[PDB]
Amino acid sequence: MTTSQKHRDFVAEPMGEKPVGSLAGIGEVLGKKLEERGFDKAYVVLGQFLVLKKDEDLFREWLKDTCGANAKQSRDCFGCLREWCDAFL
Amino acid sequence: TTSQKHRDFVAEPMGEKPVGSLAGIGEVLGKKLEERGFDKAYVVLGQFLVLKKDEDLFREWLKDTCGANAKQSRDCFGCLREWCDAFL
Repeated sequence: MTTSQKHRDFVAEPMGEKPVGSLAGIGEVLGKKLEERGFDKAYVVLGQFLVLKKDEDLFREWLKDTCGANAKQSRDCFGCLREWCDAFL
Repeated sequence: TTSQKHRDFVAEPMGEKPVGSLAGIGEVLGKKLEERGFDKAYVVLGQFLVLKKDEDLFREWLKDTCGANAKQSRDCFGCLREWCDAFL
């Protein structure tokens, strides 16, 4: 396993009301910027992932534009949502 | 109360179900949704979630997007709300 333990913890269970910082790749800096833009719970970011039809490029660009995520942070966030959806959606 | 279409939707993960599997989304509404990019139920779930599950704003969005009447939007909201309570 090459994912983080934080990715593994997120994809292991339904997300419920978990905050946005529970997503892999979303540290405190990115999480605050997301919260300032209304994306305060992980499920709101899932919503954007789903509205973008789970498209990696669109989602990772959206994350970049919205909170300034770098390539690794956006890859990690995407992969965490992608694997959560494969498990639970 | 609820339709069997609702109960069937809320009973299981939606996976790749088409948008027409959502309660209230019939053939006419589904066509309009697909034309606008909402071809699978999970894309409408996405909009529901981006709107923070807000009933008024989601039902208004659905009316504006595909022409859903009050009953159709009520049925579609309720099926997404109950699905989220079970699986999200």
